[PDB]
Amino acid sequence: GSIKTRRIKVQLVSALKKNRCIPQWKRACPGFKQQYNFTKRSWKRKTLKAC
Amino acid sequence: SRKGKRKVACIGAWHPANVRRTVARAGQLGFHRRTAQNKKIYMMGNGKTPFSTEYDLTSKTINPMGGFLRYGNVKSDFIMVKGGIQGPSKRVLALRKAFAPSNLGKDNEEIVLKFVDASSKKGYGRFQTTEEKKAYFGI
Amino acid sequence: AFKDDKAIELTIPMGKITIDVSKRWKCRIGIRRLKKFITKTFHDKEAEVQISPDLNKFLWERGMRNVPKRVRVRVNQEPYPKDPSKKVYKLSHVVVSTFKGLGTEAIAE
Amino acid sequence: MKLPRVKELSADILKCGVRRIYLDTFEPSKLSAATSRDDIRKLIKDGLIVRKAQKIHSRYHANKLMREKEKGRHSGPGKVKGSKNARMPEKDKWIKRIRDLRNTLKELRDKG
RNA sequence: CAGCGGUGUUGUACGAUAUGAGCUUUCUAUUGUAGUAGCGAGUAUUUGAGACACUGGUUGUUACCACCGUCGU
RNA sequence: GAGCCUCUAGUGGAUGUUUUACACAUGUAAGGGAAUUCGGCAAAAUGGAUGCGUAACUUCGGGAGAAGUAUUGGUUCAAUUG
RNA sequence: GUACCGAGUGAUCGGUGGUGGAGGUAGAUGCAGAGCAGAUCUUGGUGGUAGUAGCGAUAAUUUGUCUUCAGCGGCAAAGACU
RNA sequence: AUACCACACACAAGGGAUCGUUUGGCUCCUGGGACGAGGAAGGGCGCAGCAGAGAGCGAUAUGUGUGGGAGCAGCAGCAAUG
Repeated sequence: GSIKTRRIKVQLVSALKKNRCIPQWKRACPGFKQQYNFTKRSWKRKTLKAC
Repeated sequence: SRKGKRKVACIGAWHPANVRRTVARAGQLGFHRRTAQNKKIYMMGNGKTPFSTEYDLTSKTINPMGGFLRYGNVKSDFIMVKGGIQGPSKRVLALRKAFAPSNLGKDNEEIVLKFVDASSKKGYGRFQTTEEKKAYFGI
Repeated sequence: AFKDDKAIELTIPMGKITIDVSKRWKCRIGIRRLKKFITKTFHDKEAEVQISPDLNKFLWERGMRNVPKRVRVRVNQEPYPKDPSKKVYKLSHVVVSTFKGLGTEAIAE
Repeated sequence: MKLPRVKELSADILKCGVRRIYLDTFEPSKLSAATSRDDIRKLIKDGLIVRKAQKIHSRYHANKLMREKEKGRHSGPGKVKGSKNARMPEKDKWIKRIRDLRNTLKELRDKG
C-alpha cells in the first residue's frame, strides 16, 4: 500500500532494477555462452518477501 | 430414490450371469404390423350421394362440416366399420375376407341405424348442416 | 437486380415461422428464421441477407419475448461486394396502416 | 489515442459519466489524431464530442396519488399494513394536546 | 402473400356520442341584460364487434426448368 | 437502508441445431383423502391490519396472537381522528 | 549401430554390404563396485483407452459500420440488468 | 476385410541408450596452520560508453612506485606521451 517504511522502499527499488533480460549486444561476443537470464521474475508467479 | 424412478430396479439374479430376453428395456415403440380380426361393416356408400335413415329425414352426405381435419371431403366410395383402426389418417390398409366364421352372438346380429353425426371435428361442433348455422345466426 | 431491375415488396408472417420457438429467446431466434424465409422464397440458399437498422429497431420494439405478427418489407438483389460469386438481398422496412389488401407486388425502382 | 481513452478524458472535462459522451461518426481520423487535453477542448468546442441528455423519470403518478390521498382516497382497511400506532403515533397526539391546553391556561391567567 | 366463400376459439375493439350516486358556479360581451359552464367510478349505442388460425374451394400477383459424384452398356 | 419497479454511476460471450429416452430445477390435475412409509419425509393448507370473543392449570407475573368468528377494491360525499 | 549369411548342445563367437569418422584386439597371468523380467523397485521417455469424457450456476442479446486480417476488438443505434 | 487389428522389411518421424572424449570429483602423502576496538567474520547498497546475473572494486569505485613490454575478444573509440 501507500504507507511504506524506508527499509521496505529500498528493497522494492533494488528488486525492480535487477529484473531485466540480457542486453542484445552481449549475444554477439565471442566468449559468451548464456541463453536467457534465469534470475528474471514475474509478480504473478513469485513473492519478494519484502512484507 | 436417487438415479431415477422410471425404470426396472432389478434386471436379474447373479446366476445365470447374463440378462434374459424376458426382462423389459427401453427402445422403439409403435410403427408395427398388427391385424384386427372380425370387424363388421355397418354401411357402404359414396362420398357425394346424400342418404337418410327411416327416422332422420334430413338428406346429407357422410362429410362433416369443414371436412376431416387433415384430409377434406370424401369423393369416392366408402366403408364404415365398428371401433378404431390402426395408424393415423392417410395411411394405406389391406382388407381381407374373414379367415373363419364367428360363433359369438355380438358379431352375428343385425344393424339398423337411426342417426349419424355430421358436426365439426374442430372445436365443439354444435350444428349438423350449414342451413342450421345460417338459421341460428342472423341472415 | 430482379427482372427489369424491379424491387419486390412482400409481407413476412413472423407469427407463423416462429410457432415452435421458446418464449425466453423468441426475438433472438426470430432473426435467424427471417433470413431463412427469404432464401427459400427466392430459391437461393447460399446467398447473404442484410437487415437495415430501421427494420432491426422495429423487430425489437417489445423486447426479447415477443415478435410482431406481420411485417412489410421491400427487397433488392445485388452482387455481394466481398465475394461477387454470391448474391446479397437487402431488406428495407415499409410503414403500413393495415395489411388488408396487400399481396406481393413488384415495383419499378 | 484509442477512442475509449478519448471518452474518459472527455468525461473528466465535462464533469459527467462515460455513458453520456457521444463521439461524432463522420471524422474518425480527426478524433484519432488527438494527443492532449487541449486537442479535446477544441473538438468539444467544434461539436465533434457531445454530452447527451439524461433519461426521463417523471413524477406524474406520484403527484396524482399524493393529491388523492390528501382528499382522503385510498387509505381504507384493505390498504393498511401497519398498526394504528405506527401510522398515527399515540405519544405525539398526547404531546400536541397538552402543550395547547397549557398555553391556553397561561395566556388566560396572564391577561387576568 | 392477398381478396371472396367455408370451419373454429375468445367475448363485444379504437374513437365518438349519450347517460351517470353526487359535488360545484366559471367565463365573454358590456351597467343592465344576453352569453355561460366545470369535476366524476361506471353503464348503454355504433358492435355476435374486433382480434387470431386453418382450408385437399375459387380468383389475382410473385418465385422456381440447375448442378456435382458412383456403377454399367 | 425487507421484497418488487425506476433516476445518477457502472456492466456481459465454447457455434449452430426445435432438439428421443433417463435426469435436475419448477407448474397443474377427475373421484377418493395417509389406504403410502420405520415414521405425514417432501409438499399443500394458515398468513397483514381492524373488531367481536377467549379454557384447564399456574410460582398470580403468565397461559394468550389461546381456541373460535367477521370485515378489507374503486368512486362521490359527510365528519375531523372516532 | 543396422540388415543378411556361416560356426557351437549352449552361454556366445566370426564374416559380408550400407552408416560412422578416431581408435582397437588375440594368448598367458593379476585385481574386482563383474552378467536381471519381476522387488505396489529408482530415474527418464512413450502407449491403449480417445478426437472420447468434458469445456455452458449468475443479467441476454441483435443490427449496421470500420479496422483486424479476420478479435461478439472499436464506434453508432436498439434491447436488458445490478 | 477395399479401408479395421496384428506381424516382417525399406523410407520418413519420436526419443536420447551405446561407443569414442573430459581445464571436474575422490583417496593417500608432504607443507601450512597466517582474524578482531588500527572495527573482524557475516549481511546490505553503489561503481562500466553501450551492462541483467556472476567476477573485480569502494564516491581516489583501473590512483602511485618498481620489473617487464603489444595490443584492448563484439560495435564504436583508445594505445611506445605505454
